[PDB]
Amino acid sequence: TEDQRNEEKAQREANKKIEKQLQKDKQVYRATHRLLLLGAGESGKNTIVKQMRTSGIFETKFQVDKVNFHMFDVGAQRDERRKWIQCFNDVTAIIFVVASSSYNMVTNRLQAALKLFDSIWNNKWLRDTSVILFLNKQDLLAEKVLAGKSKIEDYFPEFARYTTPEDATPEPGEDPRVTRAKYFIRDEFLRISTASGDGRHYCYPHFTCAVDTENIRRVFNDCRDIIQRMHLRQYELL
Amino acid sequence: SPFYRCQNTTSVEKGNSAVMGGVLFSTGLLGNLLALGLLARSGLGPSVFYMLVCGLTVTDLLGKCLLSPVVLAAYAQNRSLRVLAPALDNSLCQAFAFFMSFFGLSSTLQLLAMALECWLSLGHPFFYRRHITLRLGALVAPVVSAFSLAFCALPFMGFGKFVQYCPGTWCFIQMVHEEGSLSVLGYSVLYSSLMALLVLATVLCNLGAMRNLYAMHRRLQRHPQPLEELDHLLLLALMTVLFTMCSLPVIYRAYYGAFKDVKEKNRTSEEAEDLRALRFLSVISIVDPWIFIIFRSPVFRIFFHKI
Amino acid sequence: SELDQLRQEAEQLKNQIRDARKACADATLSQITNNIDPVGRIQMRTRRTLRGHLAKIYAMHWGTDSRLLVSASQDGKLIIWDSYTTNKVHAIPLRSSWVMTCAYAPSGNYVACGGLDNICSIYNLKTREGNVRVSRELAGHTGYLSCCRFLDDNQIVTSSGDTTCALWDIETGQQTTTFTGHTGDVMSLSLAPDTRLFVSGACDASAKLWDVREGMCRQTFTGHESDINAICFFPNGNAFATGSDDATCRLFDLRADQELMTYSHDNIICGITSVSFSKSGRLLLAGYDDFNCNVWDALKADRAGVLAGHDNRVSCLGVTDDGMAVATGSWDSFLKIWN
Amino acid sequence: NTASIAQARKLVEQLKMEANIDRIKVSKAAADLMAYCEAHAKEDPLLTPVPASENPFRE
Amino acid sequence: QVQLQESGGGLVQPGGSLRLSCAASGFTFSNYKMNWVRQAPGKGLEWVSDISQSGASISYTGSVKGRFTISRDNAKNTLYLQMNSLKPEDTAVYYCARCPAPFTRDCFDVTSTTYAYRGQGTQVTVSS
Ligand SMILES: CC(C)CCC[C@@H](C)[C@H]1CC[C@H]2[C@@H]3CC=C4C[C@@H](OC(=O)CCC(=O)O)CC[C@]4(C)[C@H]3CC[C@]12C
Ligand SMILES: CCCCC[C@H](O)/C=C/[C@H]1C(=O)C[C@H](O)[C@@H]1C/C=C\CCCC(=O)O
Ligand SMILES: *[C@@H]1O[C@H](CO)[C@@H](O)[C@H](O)[C@H]1NC(C)=O
Repeated sequence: TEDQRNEEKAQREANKKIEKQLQKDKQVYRATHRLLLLGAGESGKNTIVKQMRTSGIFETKFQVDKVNFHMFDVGAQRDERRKWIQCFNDVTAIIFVVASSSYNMVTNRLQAALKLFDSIWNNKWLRDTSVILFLNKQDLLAEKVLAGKSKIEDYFPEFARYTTPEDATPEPGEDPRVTRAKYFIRDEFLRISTASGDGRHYCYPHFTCAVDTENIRRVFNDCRDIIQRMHLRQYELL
Repeated sequence: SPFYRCQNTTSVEKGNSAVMGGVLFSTGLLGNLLALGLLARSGLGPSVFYMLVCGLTVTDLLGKCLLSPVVLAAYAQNRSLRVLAPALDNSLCQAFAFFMSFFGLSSTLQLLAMALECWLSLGHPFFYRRHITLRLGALVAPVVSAFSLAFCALPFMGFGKFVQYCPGTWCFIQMVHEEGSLSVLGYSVLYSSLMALLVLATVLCNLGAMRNLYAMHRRLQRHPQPLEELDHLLLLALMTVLFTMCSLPVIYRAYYGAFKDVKEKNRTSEEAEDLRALRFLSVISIVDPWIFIIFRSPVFRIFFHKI
Repeated sequence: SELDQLRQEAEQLKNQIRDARKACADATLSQITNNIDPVGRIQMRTRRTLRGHLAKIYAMHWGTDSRLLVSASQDGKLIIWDSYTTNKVHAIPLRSSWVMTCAYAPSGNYVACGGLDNICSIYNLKTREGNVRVSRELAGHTGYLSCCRFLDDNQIVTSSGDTTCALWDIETGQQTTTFTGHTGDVMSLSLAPDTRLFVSGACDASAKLWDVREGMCRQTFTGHESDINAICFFPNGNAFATGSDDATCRLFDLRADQELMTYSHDNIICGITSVSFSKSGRLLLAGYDDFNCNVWDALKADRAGVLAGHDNRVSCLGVTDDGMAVATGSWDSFLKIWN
Repeated sequence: NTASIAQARKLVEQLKMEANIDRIKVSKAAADLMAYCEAHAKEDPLLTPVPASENPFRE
Repeated sequence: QVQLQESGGGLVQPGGSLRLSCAASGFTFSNYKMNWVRQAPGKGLEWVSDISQSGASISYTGSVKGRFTISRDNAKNTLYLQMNSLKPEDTAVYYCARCPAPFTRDCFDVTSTTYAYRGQGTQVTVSS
């Protein structure tokens, strides 16, 4: 049994060396926040990625205030998302990019994004995952609404009786027609989020554009707020 | 005229009753026992906050069940702590004073760690994520208990003294010396300066945590049921006021005794002030289970139904 | 109407298959096994708990020696355990952190894994230097890797989310055979004991029987109502069981070409993530979304026991070759050995 | 449109291959499954719990 | 075997009315949420309407709200869509789609191409 003692001791030493390495990887895992990049194909996916800069997944790494973030873009997968969307249930946030100008398109790209957001919000494995909502294409939306071409109320009949919210912050030098176009689309996503939230996960909408160059700061601030409310749930002991 | 006239006395002074010392024990025992029943039901059948609260309730329950029966036995038998146990004689008064100062200091250190934890988890969430572990919160109570046991044992090595207070039913650190000895007054000031810094840092960390809890609520304003940010802030404001109000009287007694001359003090008045100060310090253990455990239970929450 | 003519013949052939199945359904499995003794109460206790994974576990596979197992977690780690001593033998960091499947070679020399990167990576555990490196990575799938199983040291069969299974040559890295016919993401596969056929369950509520040598589909089974998440052969190779999202496990017969028995309960409304048989085949173990694992009487459709020890969703199951113990993996980053 | 025509021909050709197979009775098929479980009942430790000194996971 | 069969489509004048039916078999019709989807001759698949397991939760897309009416019959496993005052842009192939899982609030891949739980569809033509 002398050789059996050496085999157990050698197996114990090899286990100790692995557990030393696993402690270092635990600190790297804790100090890094993973994000999922999602949305329709016609939105500015590369616009969000380039603000920092065959394969089945793409990774983007950036650091804000000495905090490391991983953003993952789904490269080569079929449009049936009901099976592989469950792998992103423990991410810090899901970044949902919506082409806000495509309320009417050759069809309803906005309703497809609303239905996709509804399934993500109400999925049983994604009920604890917060969503950061980026409503892109502000310049395209402003050009469409002001010129009078097409319409929003043909695809959204509630737009006729909709008014500007009291807690609104319009940007300077813009008529009160493009502003109502942005807030109505934002309120369409907010009606889904406020129906079945229950205090588990939250939605953070933002009016991003192609020339903002500050979306990494807004993602950092929202991710800071997500972690704060996760820490607050530990003070309800019973 | 000696300042501590119940120092060598053998019986309780006439005109005192155990009603005040029995109400504090009964309300503190039923509060902590109910909390440990609720705390063991959910945890058996966690988090860093859970480990800190478990260690605080055990300290609060152990302090009540170790010091209060010794006081109540004195009133019933009409014998002071010097002559309460003839087998132990003076050693019972010294051990009573050592544990009275230990439980005061160990609770304050544990209440500061819970203030730092709430401030760090809400004020610096990214720093809290990569540095504070469940392992750290599990060993906060043993480390602060080892320091408090070693710090409060300084008069045993020759730095400070323990004396029996009127009416002979309790003992504590001697805070007044007639000749102004540096050995006696040095430790009494050092114990209370450390307690003042722990109280000051606990208030500042609670205020820093309450500042984030209000900022969290205001961002949500722009847009049974679980507790919101405001009723967490209401429980922190209640704890901050009561912890400050119940800790200042014992800090004032040491600074008053050390620096003001003994020739300008009326002994009859000072006997009641020393006793009142340590009655106040015992209210922290009574209200600790309600602030941290009982008021956060859905069993209790269905009565008031919140707002 | 040329497309309609092809649809009419497809509908006519489906009625012929249905009538031939009904002609052979002279009795039922529940009628024949009515007079046998009940299995009784099955009570298993947790013997080992394996800790060390930082995130949720998706897959595990037992070794053929019934001692070592490999587990895949979404923290980007492959860990090979010694289940008798709870010791970690290897810890393989992965290039992609989204691994969804893992396999252990029957020779014990290689370990495969794959996930959202659409690549099955082979790892050599018997290198002369002593370190585990990527021996070979296989590319060609256009969807995520959902399952993979070694045939030997040179062949491996992989399923993928592109509605396609494939057979690989590990030495050259090329696809020897491609298995097509499914219309949904193929979620699981199981190899027959003789390793000449394999079954696959996809997200079209269908299971198909494949020929490895000929590369053709032989039989199709359509008993379920929702996506099939797991599949496993009977020990004698003449039957298999499937788990689905309709809170129902079913048993299918290869020679009878129809479903034999349905395992369901009124209070179970959660899907099945993994199924496995015992050594005899009398017990059918299924992992569920309500954090539990149920033991079924495969011949009587009576629930025999419950394995309730996980705080999150049970994602994978496995019974050892000698039938000594069953291992459960869950989303709480824990592995338990039940017995 | 021509893509769906070629797909529909594959489905019909696959159905003709599956329809021309020999199926045994369910009564005989079910009798084989219960005969296998009976012949291998004593070799299943999950059915019959083995005692100590031969269970590797008992300490 | 899960099967959905649609009927009721055909040529109709502008402003006309059509009633569509969807006979379901192979699954418990009352445990699932049902959808209507359409595909324009040049565009992709577009979601139209949905109804819950027991009804009383009905949502239409913006272009058909107030004109289309979805109905359910759990006793006979039939899904209905009442079309009223049809327009020439309603010309599409209308499919009866079922949500992938029972007792669920979400329906992910209903409008995705090559969806297994969708019927063959019926042609609706609105022209004069
Ligand atoms: C009865 C008298 C004579 C005992 C002697 C005094 C000390 C030796 C005792 C009294 C107070 C006890 C402490 C009271 C509370 C705790 C917290 C306790 O931790 C928990 O229960 C929560 C879980 C965790 O944080 O680990 C660890 C033991 C400890 C330090 C105890 C250690 C032993 C102490 C210091
Ligand atoms: C002071 C150290 C921290 C608190 C420790 C512990 O919880 C408190 C115990 C006190 C009670 O609750 C009942 C009893 O009064 C006991 C002793 C406290 C103060 C002296 C009163 C003696 C008297 O009545 O003549
Ligand atoms: C108590 O006795 C000590 C000596 O044992 C003496 O120094 C002290 O003054 C006495 N106190 C009183 C109040 O008599």
